[PDB]
Amino acid sequence: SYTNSFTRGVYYPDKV
Amino acid sequence: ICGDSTECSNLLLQYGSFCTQLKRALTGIAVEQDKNTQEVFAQVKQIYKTPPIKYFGGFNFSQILPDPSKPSKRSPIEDLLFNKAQKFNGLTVLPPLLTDEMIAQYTSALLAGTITSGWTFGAGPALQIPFPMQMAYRFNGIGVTQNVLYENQKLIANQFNSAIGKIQDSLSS
Amino acid sequence: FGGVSVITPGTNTSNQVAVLYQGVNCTEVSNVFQTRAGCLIGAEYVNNSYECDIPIGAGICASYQTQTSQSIIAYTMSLGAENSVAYSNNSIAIPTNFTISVTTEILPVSMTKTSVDCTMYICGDSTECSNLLLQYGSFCTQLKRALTGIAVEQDKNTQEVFAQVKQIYK
Amino acid sequence: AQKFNGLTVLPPLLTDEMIAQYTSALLAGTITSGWTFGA
Amino acid sequence: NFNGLTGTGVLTESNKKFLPFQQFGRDIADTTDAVRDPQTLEILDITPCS
Amino acid sequence: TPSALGKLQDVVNHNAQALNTLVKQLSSKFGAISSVLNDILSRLDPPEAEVQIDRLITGRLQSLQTYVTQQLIRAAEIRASANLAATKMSECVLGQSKRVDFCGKGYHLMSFPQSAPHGVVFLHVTYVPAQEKNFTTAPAICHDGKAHFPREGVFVSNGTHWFVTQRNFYEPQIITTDNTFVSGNCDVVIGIVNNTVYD
Amino acid sequence: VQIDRLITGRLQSLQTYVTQQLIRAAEIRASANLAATKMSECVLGQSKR
Repeated sequence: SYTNSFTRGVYYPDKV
Repeated sequence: ICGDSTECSNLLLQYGSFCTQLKRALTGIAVEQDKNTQEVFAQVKQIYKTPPIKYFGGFNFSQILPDPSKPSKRSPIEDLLFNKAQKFNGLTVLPPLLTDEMIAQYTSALLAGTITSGWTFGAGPALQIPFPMQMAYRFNGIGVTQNVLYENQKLIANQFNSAIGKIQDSLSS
Repeated sequence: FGGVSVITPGTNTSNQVAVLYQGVNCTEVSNVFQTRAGCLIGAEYVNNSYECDIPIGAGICASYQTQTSQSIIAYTMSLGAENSVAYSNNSIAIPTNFTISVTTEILPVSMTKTSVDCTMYICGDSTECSNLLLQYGSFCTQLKRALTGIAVEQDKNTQEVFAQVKQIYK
Repeated sequence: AQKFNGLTVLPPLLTDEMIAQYTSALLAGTITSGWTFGA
Repeated sequence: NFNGLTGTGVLTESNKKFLPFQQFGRDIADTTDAVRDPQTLEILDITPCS
Repeated sequence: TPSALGKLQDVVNHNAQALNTLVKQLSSKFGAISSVLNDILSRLDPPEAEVQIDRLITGRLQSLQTYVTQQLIRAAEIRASANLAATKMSECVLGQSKRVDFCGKGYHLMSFPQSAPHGVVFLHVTYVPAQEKNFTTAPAICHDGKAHFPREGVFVSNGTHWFVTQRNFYEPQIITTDNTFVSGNCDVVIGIVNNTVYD
Repeated sequence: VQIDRLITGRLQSLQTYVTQQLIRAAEIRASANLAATKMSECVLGQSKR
C-alpha cells in the first residue's frame, strides 16, 4: 500500500 | 560564467553570494527603468481624445496629432523619430512594461488635454476653453496683453504652422 | 532557455500562483497563453482591461480577480478612463466650487553612517596577516577616506535639509 | 553593537529631538509668518 | 576553548534556554553568540571583544 | 496603508542586506582549504599558509571594494534625493511656489514638513476646483464704436446676459469700465459679440 | 586551479559590467527625473523659468 506524507520527516539539523 | 560543467556550479557557490547581488542589482535597474517610464509619461488619469473637428482656432496641429490612417496610430513627426528575442548566451533583453502604443496614447492624451484644457487638466478637472482664448491667457503670463493676439491671430497662426513645418524638415535634414 | 518567474498574489490572499517562462514560445513544455515576453502558464487571458496590478511585461498585467471564482487572470492594462471633453469655439468650463486636498510626499534624507575597520575585517588577530595586507597597497586608506566622506556628506545633507533657518520659533 | 567585524555605525549628528525641534520651528514660522520668516 | 570552537570575546550570562541537545548556536550572520558550559551545561553568552 | 513608507524602508532594507552579505561573505573560501585564517596558519606550514592566505585576502579586499562602491553609488543617490527634498522644502514651505506638480498635484497653497526616520514628509496643501459648469464665452465684446477686453477675468454668458467671472471661480459680475480696456474697434477680433458696457 | 582563475576573471568582468550599468542607470534616472519635471512644468502649465 501507499500513503501521503503531508508535512513530516523534518529532523533537527546540526546542534546550532 | 559556467557552461554545462556540472562541477563549475559547486565552485561558483564557494565564492559567496555574488550572483544574488548581481541579480538583485539587475532587477532593481529594471524596476527603476519601469518606474521612470511610468513617471515620465503616465502623469494623468483621464485619457483625453481629440475632437473630430480639427479646427483649433486656425492652428494646424496635424503634424503633432496622431494619424489614424496608419495602423501604428502615431504622429507623422514621431514616425520620423522611430525611423531614424536574442538568447545567444546568458544575457537577455527584457521588454519594457509600456509598449510604444501605450506611450503614443499617453502623448496623444497629453496633447488633447493641452489643446482643449491647456493647464486646468493637470491640476484637477479638465476645463474646456477655446484655443484663441487659451493663448490670450498664456500671453498674459509673459507681459504681453491679450489684445495683441486678438489683433494678429492670423500672423501668429501662420508663424506657428511655419515653425511646425520647419521642425520636421530640420529633423530630416 | 529563459528565466522562470512565479507570479504570486500574496500568501495572505491565497496560494494559487502562475509561472512565466520568459523567452519561450509555449513549445518547450493549467491555462497556457503566449505573451510577447514569454509563455505564461497558470492564468487565462481576459479580453477586459483593468489597472495593472502585477506587471508581467510588454503591456501584459495580472491580478487576482473573480474570473466568473477567485483565480489569477491576465489582461492588457488600461491607461485610464477615457474622457469626452467637447472642444468648442464659444464654450468654456468655469468651476463653481472647490475642495482643499492635502497630499503627502515621502523623500529620503540620509542613510546609516557606517565605518568598517580594515585590519579587523581583512585579518583577525593574526599578527602576520597585517604584514601581508600592508604589501597589497594602500586600499585601506582610500576606503576609510571614502567612508568618512560618505558620513560627512550624510551629515551635510541632514543639516541642509532641516537646519535651514536659525531662529527657533515657538 | 551587532557588528562582530568592525563595521561601526556612526550615530547621526542631529538626534531625533533636534529634527523634531527644527520641524516644529518651521511649522510655527509657517503658521505665524508664512513666508516672510524665510526671506 | 569551549567544545573545540576556540574564540575570543567577553563571556557573559544570558536568559536564553537551549534545547537539551543543542550545545552551541549562531545568529542571523552565522556567528557564535551563545554556547553551553562543557562541565556545567550553563547558558553562556559570548560577545565580541570590546 | 503600511506600504506608504516605501523608500524609507527600502533604504534600510538595502543597507541591512549589504551589511549581512558583507559579513556572510567571510565564511566563504576563495581557493583555500577553509575560511578561518587560524586553521590555515595552524594546520599547514607557513610556506603554504602565506600562499593560501593570498586568495582569501584578495577575495576579502574585492568584497570590501564592491561594498564601498555600492555605498558610494547609494550615497550619490541619497545626496540627489536630499537636494531634491531641500529644494522642495525651500520652495513649498518657505514660500508659495507656482511650479506645477512640484508642491503636490494642484494649485500649491501650503506645505508642512515633518520628521521621519532617515527622511522627511511634506503635507502639500493643494487647491482643486470642482463642480464645473459649461458657459458660453467670447473673446471680447463690441460696444457702439469700440471693443472691450477682460482685464482680469473672462466674458461668460449664462444664455441670456453676459458677465465677467474669475478664471478659477465663478462670480457673475456686471461688465463695467473698471475691469476692461479699449483697444481698437470691432474689425480684427474673430468671435466678438455685441454687448453693452456699464459706465 | 585554472578554473579558479577563469571564474575569478569572469566574475570580475561581470562585476565591472554591473557597476557600469549601475552608473549609467543612475545617469538615466537623473535625466528621466529632469524630463518629467520639464514636462510637468512646461506642458501642464506655463513656467516662467
